[PDB]
Amino acid sequence: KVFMLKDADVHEWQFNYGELTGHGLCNWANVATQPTLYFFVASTNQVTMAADWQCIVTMHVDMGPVIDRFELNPTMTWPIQLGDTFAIDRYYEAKEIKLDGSTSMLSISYNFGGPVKHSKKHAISYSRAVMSRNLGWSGTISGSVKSVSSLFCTASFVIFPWECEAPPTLRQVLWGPHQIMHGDGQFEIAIKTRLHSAATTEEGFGRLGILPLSGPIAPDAHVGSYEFIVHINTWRPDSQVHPPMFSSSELYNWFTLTNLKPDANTGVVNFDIPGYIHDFASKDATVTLASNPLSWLVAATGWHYGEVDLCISWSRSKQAQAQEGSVSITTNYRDWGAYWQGQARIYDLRRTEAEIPIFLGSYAGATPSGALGKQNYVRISIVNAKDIVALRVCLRPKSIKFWGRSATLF
Amino acid sequence: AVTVVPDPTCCGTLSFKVPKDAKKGKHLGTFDIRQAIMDYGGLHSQEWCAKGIVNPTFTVRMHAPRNAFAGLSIACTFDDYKRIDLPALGNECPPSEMFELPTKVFMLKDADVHEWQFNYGELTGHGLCNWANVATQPTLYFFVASTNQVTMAADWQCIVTMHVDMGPVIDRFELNPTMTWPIQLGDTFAIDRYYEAKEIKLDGSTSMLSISYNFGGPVKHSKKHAISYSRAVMSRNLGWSGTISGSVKSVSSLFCTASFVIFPWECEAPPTLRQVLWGPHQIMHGDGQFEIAIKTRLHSAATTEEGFGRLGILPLSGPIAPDAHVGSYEFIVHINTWRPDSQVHPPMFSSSELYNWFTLTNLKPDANTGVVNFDIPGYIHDFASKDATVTLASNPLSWLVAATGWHYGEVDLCISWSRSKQAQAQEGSVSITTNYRDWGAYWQGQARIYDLRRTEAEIPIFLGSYAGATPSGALGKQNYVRISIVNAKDIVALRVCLRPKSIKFWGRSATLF
Amino acid sequence: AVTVVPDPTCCGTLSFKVPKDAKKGKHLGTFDIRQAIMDYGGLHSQEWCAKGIVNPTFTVRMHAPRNAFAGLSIACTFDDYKRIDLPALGNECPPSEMFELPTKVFMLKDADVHEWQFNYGELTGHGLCNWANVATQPTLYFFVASTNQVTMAADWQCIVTMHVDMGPVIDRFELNPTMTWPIQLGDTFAIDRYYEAKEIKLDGSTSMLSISYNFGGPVKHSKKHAISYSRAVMSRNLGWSGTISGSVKSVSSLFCTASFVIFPWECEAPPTLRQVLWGPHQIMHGDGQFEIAIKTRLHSAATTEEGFGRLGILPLSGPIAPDAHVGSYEFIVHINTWRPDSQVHPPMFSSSELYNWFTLTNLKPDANTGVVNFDIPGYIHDFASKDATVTLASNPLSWLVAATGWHYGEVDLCISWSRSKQAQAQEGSVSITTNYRDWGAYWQGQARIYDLRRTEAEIPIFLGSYAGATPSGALGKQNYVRISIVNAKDIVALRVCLRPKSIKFWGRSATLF
Repeated sequence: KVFMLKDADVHEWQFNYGELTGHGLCNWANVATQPTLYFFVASTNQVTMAADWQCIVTMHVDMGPVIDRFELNPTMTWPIQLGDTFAIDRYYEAKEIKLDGSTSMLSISYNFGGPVKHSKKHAISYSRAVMSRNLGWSGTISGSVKSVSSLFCTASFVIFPWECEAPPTLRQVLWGPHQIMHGDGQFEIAIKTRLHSAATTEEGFGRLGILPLSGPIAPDAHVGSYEFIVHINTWRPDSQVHPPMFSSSELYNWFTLTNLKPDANTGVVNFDIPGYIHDFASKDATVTLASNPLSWLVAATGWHYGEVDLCISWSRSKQAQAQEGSVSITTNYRDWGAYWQGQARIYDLRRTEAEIPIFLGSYAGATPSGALGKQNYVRISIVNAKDIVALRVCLRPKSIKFWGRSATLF
Repeated sequence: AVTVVPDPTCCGTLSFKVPKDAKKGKHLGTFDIRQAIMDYGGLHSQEWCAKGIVNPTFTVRMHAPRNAFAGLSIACTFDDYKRIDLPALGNECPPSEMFELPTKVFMLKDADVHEWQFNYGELTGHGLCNWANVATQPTLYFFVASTNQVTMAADWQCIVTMHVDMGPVIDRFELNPTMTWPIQLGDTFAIDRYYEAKEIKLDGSTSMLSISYNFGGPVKHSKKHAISYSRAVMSRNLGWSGTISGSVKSVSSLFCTASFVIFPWECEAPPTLRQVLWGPHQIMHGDGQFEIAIKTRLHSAATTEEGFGRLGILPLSGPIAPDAHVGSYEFIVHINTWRPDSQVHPPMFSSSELYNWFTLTNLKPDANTGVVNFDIPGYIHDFASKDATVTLASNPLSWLVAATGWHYGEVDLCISWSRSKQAQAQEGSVSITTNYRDWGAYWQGQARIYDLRRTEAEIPIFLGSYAGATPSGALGKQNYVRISIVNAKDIVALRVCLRPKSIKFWGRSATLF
Repeated sequence: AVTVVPDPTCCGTLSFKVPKDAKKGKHLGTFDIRQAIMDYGGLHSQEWCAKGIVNPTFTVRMHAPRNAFAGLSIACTFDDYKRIDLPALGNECPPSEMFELPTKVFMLKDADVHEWQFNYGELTGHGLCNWANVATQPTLYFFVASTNQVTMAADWQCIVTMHVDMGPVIDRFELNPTMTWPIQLGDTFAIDRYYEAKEIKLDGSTSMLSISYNFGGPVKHSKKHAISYSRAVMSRNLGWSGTISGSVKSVSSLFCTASFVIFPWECEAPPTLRQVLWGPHQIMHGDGQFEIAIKTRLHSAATTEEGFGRLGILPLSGPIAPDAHVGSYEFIVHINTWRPDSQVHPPMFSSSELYNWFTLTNLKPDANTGVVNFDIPGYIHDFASKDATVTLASNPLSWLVAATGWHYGEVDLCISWSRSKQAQAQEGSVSITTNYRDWGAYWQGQARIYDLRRTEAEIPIFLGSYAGATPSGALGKQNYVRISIVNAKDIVALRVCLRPKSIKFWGRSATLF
C-alpha cells in the first residue's frame, strides 16, 4: 500500500479466509493454523517525517452462513493441472532508478520454477511449487507497476522483453516490442527468448527489462531515488509444449537412509514412517532427503490429505552366500500395540504399501494419535554391516489434495 | 491483450542531458530530421528511398517527466534554412521564436504529451525527398525558454522520439505556393508567434506589455534583427484593426501562484484597476485563452510603428509563494490568429506594385576600356557588387522574399540611369541583354544612347531559389555594358525598380540579421 | 506505367565470382539467411524484430545469364545444422545433396528463374526468430555440381537476391512435428534426392545406373557416409515396392546432344536394345519427367541391401557434337516421390519398438571406492564415456534421430547388467535414480542387489534438442552408482535398450560421418 497512491483510507485489502486458507475458520483456536497479519515498511527512499505518526487499522467481516465442512474445496489436486491463467501472485522488491546513471532494471522473470534464495533465507511458495513441474514455460504475464516516490521526483521508463546484458540501444528497445511507462500502470507482456520459451528452475533464460528512458527530474532539495514496486499477477499459458521434470510418471524420491545404527544388543533397527509428508529424519541412520515438485508443493501448502504408495527398496552387503537376515513392514495405528496390517521379507528386497495421510490432513506432527500410517521397519537382520543403503523411499502420489496457499522459508 | 507492442510509427530518436543549472537560452540539442530518419531503422528509411518524394506529417515527442516543482519549459524550433548558432552563439530566444516554435512547459499536464505535430509541406511548402539537396535542411533546435527554474538535483537525461506518416509519393517537388504577390489576407491570418517569458514578482512589477500592434516591419531583438513571414505579410499597410486570439501559459512551479488582468491599452499605466475594471478586461489566473479586440485613440494600431496601441497585463493579486520559494511568477504569451476588422488602411507607398531594389553609384569601370558590366542574376537577393557603390532599399517585397524560402515568378526590372556632363559634352552608350549561361551567345538584347531608362521582363530561376540560383540553370543575368566612359558620366547609373508581375512564395521562415 | 519500381519483397543479397576454370564440387559461396536479412535493409529487419517469431516462406533468386554454351550447373543447398566444410574441405557433392538441394542448370530456360522457394518451417519444423540461438543456423551453400563445363573467357560475377514473406507471428517455437515414432508412410513419400552428374561420352559408355532400391540404410559417398531423413524413414523394413517419380535434366551445352532409354533392371547389362525395347522403357531425349515401377526377380527391391533391383539408363543414340566440342554428355537425375505398392515387407528386427542404444563393458571404477557412476543424459545421442568401453548400436531409431534436427518425447531405458564371479562369491549393488540439476537433491530413485535389470521412464529435454541439451534444463541424467566392486564383477554392466514410447521428430536433415 503506497501512500501518495490515491487514498487516505482506501488502503484496504479484501480477501476470503477460505479462498486463501482453504479450510474455513472456527471460534475454537486449533494449533495447526493461526491467522495473523504482519504490517511492514516496503519502501526505501522515504522522507524523514516531522514525528512518529500514529496509524490505525480497522477490520471488517462478512461472517457468512455456517459451513458444514472444516476443509473446503482443495486448492489443488496431484497432477498439477494448469488452466488458461495461473495466478503467480507475487510482488517484487522496490526497484530504483536514480539520476546518476542506473541501467537496465530487471525483474529476472522466467525462473519462477524452483526454490529461491532471498539473502536472509530460501523460499518455496505455492506459485513456485506449482510451476516447478516442467523444464520451461511460455506465454504472457500480466502485472503492474506502482511508483512509491514523492511528487518531487518524476521519471519514465520502458518495459521490454530481453535475455542478455543491456539492449544498449534505445533503438533496439524501440525497434521491437516495448511500453514506455510514466510511473504507475498495468502491462501484459509476452515471454521472449532465443528459442521462445523461458526456463522454470534455471535463470538467465529470458528476463523482463526496465530501461530508464527520461532520467529522474527532481528539485535539488529532493534526496532519494525514483522507486517503484513491480507486481506480477497472472500468466496465460502459450501452447508450445515443455517436458516434465523427470519423466511423465508420478514417482518422486522421498528420502534414502544409510548407516543404520541398530541397537547394541538385538542389532535390530526399527524406523517409523508417519503418515504426513514431511522432512523425514531419525537418529538411527543417516537420512538423505530429496527434492522434487511433490516435496515443494507439500512444503508450500498448509494441508494435504490423500493416498500414496511408499515404494521401499533396500540392499544387503556381504557376498551373496554370507548375506543373512530379514525385514518386516507393517502399517500400524496407535503406538506399538495390535492395530495393523503386515508382512515379512528375506531376499525379497523391495516392497510397496498403500498408506494414507492423517486425520483430515496435516503437514507435520499429525495433530492427534489419530496419525495412522506409521510403518515400522524391523530390519530383523544384523542391520549393521548388512544394509548397504537400507530402504530408499519412493512416494508415488496416488492422488493427493492440497489446501492453503503458503510458503516455507528456510 | 499484450501491452508491450512495437511502434511502427517511430521514425528516429535523440537524447540530451538537461543541466541542473540550465539557464534561459541554453541550447539543449538539435535533431536532424534527415539523419535520424535514416540513422534509425529501415522501415521508414527504406520507404524513404522507395517512395522518393513524399509529404511527411511529422509528430515529434519529447519525453520529459511531468515534474510540477521544477519551473522549466523546453521550447522546440523548426528551421529548414535560416538559423546559425555561432552568431547567436550557443544561446538563443526571441530570434528563435521567429520560425516555428512550440514551447513545452513541464508542470503543464504531461510526461510525454510534450509533442508537436506538423506537416513538412504545410510549413516548408515543398515536400521532401531522400536525396539531400543543399537549398534546404530540416533540423530541430531544442532550448530552455524559461528563466526562473529550480536547480535540479542532477543533470536529467531527456529523450525525443519522432514519428512519421510518410504518406503517398508526391509528383511535384514544389507544392502549392504559400503566398502569391498581391498579399491577399482572408478572415484570419496566422501571426503564429510566441512571446519571451513575461515575469511578475512579489516586490512590485507593473503593467506587463506585449507591445502588440507593430507586427509590421522588421524588429531588433538585442542579439539580432528579424523579418519573419508574418511580419513581412503584415508590413504592407500603414496600420491594422481587428481581433487577436492568443493564450497564456504559466511556467512557474506550484509553489508560486498569481493572477493578472488582460486589457487593451496605449499609454503608460492605467493606474486604476478601476480604469482596468471599467472597460474590457479578462482576469486570468494562470493558463487560458484570450481573444482581444485592438483598441487605440483612433481605433486602429500601427504596423511598422510602435506606441500605437498595446496589450496590457496588469498584475492583480500579487505572487503568493512560501518563503522557501525563490523566483518570480513567469508565463509565456502566445499570439495566434487575427481576424481582420473592416475599416480600411492605406498601403505602404502607393497602390501600384513597384518597389525599389537597389541603386548603384560610383561605378568603377576597368582602367582601360572604362567600361563596367554589371550582372543582375535571376534570384531576388541583396544585390552587391564591387565595381560600384550599391545602396539597397527595403519594402514589403524585399521582406517577404527574405522571410520566405523559395520564390518563383516574373518581374520587370525597371532600370534608369543618368549622365553627368552638360548636355553637349555627354557621351557614351549602355547595352542591356537578358543572358543564360556565362558569357556566350545565349540571349535577347538591345542598345541605348540617350534613351536613359529601360524595362525588361526577366524570370526567377530553375524552380525558384533565393540565392546562388542552385545551378548554372540560373537565367536572367542582364549584363550592363555601360559602354560609356562610365567614370565621370554615370551620376547614379542604373537604379533598379522591380515590379512583381506575379510571383509565388514558398516556405514560412525568417532571416535574422 | 513506370517499370522501374522498388522491390519490397527483397530480403538480402550476396554475390560471388564464379571462376572460369571452376571444377565440380567448388564452393562458390555461402549465404547466411540471418546475417543477410539484417545486413540488408530495415523493412524486413525491423519486422523481424517486431514480430519476434515468424514462419518465413523464402524464395531465393540466383541471377545468372542463360548462356546455352557454357555447360554449367550451380546447385544450392540448405543446411540449418549439420554440414562442415573443413572435413569435406572446400569441395562437396553427393554428401551435399544429402540435405535440401535445387540444382540449377544454366542452359535451362532462365537468366534469373534460377530461384528456389521453400518454407523455413516446412523444412526446419520450428519457425525462426530474430534472436540467434545456437542449436540451429540457416546458411545456404552454393557450389558447382557440373563436371564438363566450358572454360569461360573470364571469372563471371554472380548475384543472389533473397525474398521473404515473413507472415504473421507464430505463437509456438516448435511447429507441427515432421514425424512421430511409428514411421507411418502415406500414399507418397518424398525421397527428395538429387543424383550426381551422370555422363555418356561418344567413345562407348554402357548402362548408366541410378542403383536405386537401397534407399534404406546409411551410405558411403567417398568422402563420407551419410544418413539422411529419407534413408532413415525408409530403413525400417527389409524391402520396398511401388513406383518412383523423378526427372532428368541435361547439363551439357547445345553443341552436344544425345538420347537414352530408361528401363527397370537388376543384373549386368540388358545387352539387347531388343530386351530394353521388349519390356517397359522410356526413350528420353534430354530433359523430362519419368514415373517408373520398381521391378526385380521377386518384385520388390531391398532397402538396406544393394544389387536387388536398379534403374537403368542405356544410351540409345550416341553423343553427336561438332569436333570442336570437348566434354561428355552430362545429365542430373532427380528422384522425387514414391507411391508405395501394396505387397507387404517385414520390419527390420521384429514388430515391437525396442532398439539397442549402447552396451558398456570394462567399467573403470575409481581407484578407491571402486564405484563407477554413469550419467545417461536426456537427449538421444552417441553415448560415450571414459570409464567404460561403450559399444554403440544402429537401428532405424538411431538413424532417424541423427538425420533429424530436434526430437522430444518419452522413452523407457531398458537397463540390464551382469556380475562375474560364481553365484556364491558375487557381491555388490547398483542404484538408478532419475535426476535433474547436477548432483543435488532433485530426483526419483531405487536400489538393486540381485535384481539385475531395470526399466525407467525418462523424457528428452527442454523443448527437445539432439545433443548438449541446450540448458541445465536437461533432465533425465540417471546416475549408475554400481556400488559394487564394479571391477571384476560387471561382465557387461548395463546394456541400454531404449523403447520409444512415442517420440516426435522435427527437421529434415542429414548427418555426414
